[PDB]
Amino acid sequence: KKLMAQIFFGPTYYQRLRHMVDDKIHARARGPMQVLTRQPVEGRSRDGG
Amino acid sequence: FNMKLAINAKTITSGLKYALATGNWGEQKKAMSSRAGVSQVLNRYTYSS
Amino acid sequence: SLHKMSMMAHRVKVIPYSTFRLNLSVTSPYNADFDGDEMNLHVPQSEETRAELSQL
Amino acid sequence: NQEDSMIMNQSSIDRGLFRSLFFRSYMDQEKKYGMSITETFEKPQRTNT
Amino acid sequence: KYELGKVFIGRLPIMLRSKNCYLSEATESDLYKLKECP
Amino acid sequence: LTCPECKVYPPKIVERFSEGDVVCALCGLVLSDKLVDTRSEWRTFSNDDHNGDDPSRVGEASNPLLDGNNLSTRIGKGETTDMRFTKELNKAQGKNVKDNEVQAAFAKITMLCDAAELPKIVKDCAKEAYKLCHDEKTLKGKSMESIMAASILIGCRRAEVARTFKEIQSLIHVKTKEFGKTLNIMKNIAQNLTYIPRFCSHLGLPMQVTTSAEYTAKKCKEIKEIAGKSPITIAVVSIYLNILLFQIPITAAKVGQTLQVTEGTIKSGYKILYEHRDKLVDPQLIANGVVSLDNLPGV
Amino acid sequence: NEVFSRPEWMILTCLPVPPPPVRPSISFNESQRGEDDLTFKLADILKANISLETLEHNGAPHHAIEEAESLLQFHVATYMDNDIAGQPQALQKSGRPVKSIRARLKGKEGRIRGNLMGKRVDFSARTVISGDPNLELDQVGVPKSIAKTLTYPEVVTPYNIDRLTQLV
Amino acid sequence: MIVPVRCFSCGKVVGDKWESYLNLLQEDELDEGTALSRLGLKRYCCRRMILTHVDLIEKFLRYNP
RNA sequence: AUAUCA
Ligand SMILES: [Mg+2]
Ligand SMILES: [Zn+2]
Ligand SMILES: [Zn+2]
Repeated sequence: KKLMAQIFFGPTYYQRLRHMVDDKIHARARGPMQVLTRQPVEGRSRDGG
Repeated sequence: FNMKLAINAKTITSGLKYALATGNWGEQKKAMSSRAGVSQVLNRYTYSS
Repeated sequence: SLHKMSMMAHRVKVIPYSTFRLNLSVTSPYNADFDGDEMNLHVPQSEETRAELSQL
Repeated sequence: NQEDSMIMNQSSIDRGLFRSLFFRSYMDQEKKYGMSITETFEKPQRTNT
Repeated sequence: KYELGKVFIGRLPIMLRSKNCYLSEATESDLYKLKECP
Repeated sequence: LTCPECKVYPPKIVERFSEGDVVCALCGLVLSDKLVDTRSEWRTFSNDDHNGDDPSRVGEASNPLLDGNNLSTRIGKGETTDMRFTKELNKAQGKNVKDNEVQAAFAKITMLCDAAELPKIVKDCAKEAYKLCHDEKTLKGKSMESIMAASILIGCRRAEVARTFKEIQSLIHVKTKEFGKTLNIMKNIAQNLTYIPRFCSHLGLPMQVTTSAEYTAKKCKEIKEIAGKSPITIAVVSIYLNILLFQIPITAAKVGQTLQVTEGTIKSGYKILYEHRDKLVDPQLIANGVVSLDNLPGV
Repeated sequence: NEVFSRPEWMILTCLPVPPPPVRPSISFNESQRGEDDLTFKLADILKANISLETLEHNGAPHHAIEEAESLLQFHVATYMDNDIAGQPQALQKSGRPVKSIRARLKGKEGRIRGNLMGKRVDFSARTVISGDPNLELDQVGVPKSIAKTLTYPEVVTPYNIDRLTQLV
Repeated sequence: MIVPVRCFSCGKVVGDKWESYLNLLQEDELDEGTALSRLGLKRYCCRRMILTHVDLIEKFLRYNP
């Protein structure tokens, strides 16, 4: 069915940026701990909490 | 007065290599206050970058 | 997290795809948008802790 | 597509819209620790490693 | 007061495309053979 | 570690680093839960932090093999510092300070390697050879500038860095027979191919010439054509044969000058090898200009 | 206070030495070994101590002793605090100043602001958020992978026993 | 780099049309808009595919191995 | 340490 509205449509130059979900997503539930403080390690990289 | 013993090449060679590498624009592995970030790794994400 | 509303208790809904999905009307308290924002999830480990979340 | 999100034509994505190549490079050295100790490139055996 | 050569002193890093760099007087086809991007 | 439940002699266990557990691969029993990241933990000792802002950076790496265990900071200038107290606390370190100063003979080895264009692995062998033989009664009273000149050839002879004894005679100093006896009392506690790259480079020859000279010299030895001549002479002679065979020639005077040999001596080896010139050359050598095997000087 | 804090106890005569947990060591590869800045700073205190002890024992040259005392004074002092106003910092070979005890507690990222008053935690997860007109107000879309990692410890009970056995 | 087979938006094969387009320009001197249209590329989604292509492959080929 | 992300 026709839309009651008319859509502004045409080509536009879009860029793909360096931020992708899969390089961001992270989850932890017990993992590596620091030596000194005996607390969870830092960063996604290190499987930190 | 042996010439090779007199002039230490490593002085200027590694002295420049340090600055350019690390980025602490000063002498040398004992740097502060030295200005860090003077030399940095060239962004190669896109040509414009 | 300058608000008590910046940390709220939600019902899990396991879904596909790598993003945390939220109802749009809950956007405002968190102060979130989808321009590349990330969010934190904490899981209670006790019946007591769970109650705290669900009940308060 | 609410609050800065967008909808993509999954059909177009299949046709190659916005795909990209990705290359990561891993490095490793075979370091020499003094007169005797030397790291080695080899397939480690789980009994003696 | 009566009176009774060329020495190496160090290695200086060159900036690419400068006078001292090999790539300065390089043509397009030249760079390609050198596996550089024009 | 070995699983308390199973106990099989080859104890098959995995380090599930990602879940921070140490598991028995057979029964699945977790054998440990506290598990630490050694990479990031080592980042706290050897970092990139020279400024002093990193709260993670809290220690420093040392070298127990070379300097033993001498932990010691240095009184120096900080942000809020009077130049007076630095001097006093440093003039106070002077009264507390002989052998803790003979470590500046490492600075003699480091400044010699860098003057001899030697790698970072050679210095650390020369410093370990010197630390384990400078207080020996077997060396007793040898020329103290010729026992560290001998421990540099000891460090080069393990790190595979080709350095003739006459190459270290040019650095310092060396008295030949004096640092030759010292190079043996410590030892109780080169070849043709070695020189060829450098000599050829100075000679300005092409890779083709270098390779052939290198092949001839080896064959000369293999053939045992030169009974006991010094390898340097053999190499210089072989370089003469190959080069003469190719277009860019080099004369005995020029080869000898680079090799640091005498034309007469190069002549001596050369003529010995010449008879078997055919056998000596690489098989796909291309004599050029006008120098074929028949035509080579033969001198 | 006569029991817990007599003024005589402010001037240090004996030095409590903290155990390795407070100043961890690491043994890398037999020619690489890492000691904590405190272990360094302690060794200086000790060395400066052993020195001054020998001076007093021997022929005390008065002014060569007080010279060695105000060195000891510095090492002990700089160990608890390296950021002292007026005094030179104790530096560690690489040019970086020694991480004193004060400085470990001090800032945000200190032991207080950053290991006690806030700390990283397990049973945590993070990713890019996106909206959904089909989720209920109070729910949260959780990616399968995130659900498969995060865990709830449930006690085996007559009520859940069968269900739990199945997930197992 | 290297002509896309099929227009992203509608999937009309555009893989064959490249050389033919480049030819209608050098050999026929024709303007871009007519060449595209000659080649039957009527919808702008299809037009943008050829019109805005950058055949980087040709530079890539300039390197030896 | 610099760069960056909302
Ligand atoms: Mg935002
Ligand atoms: Zn087991
Ligand atoms: Zn189309």
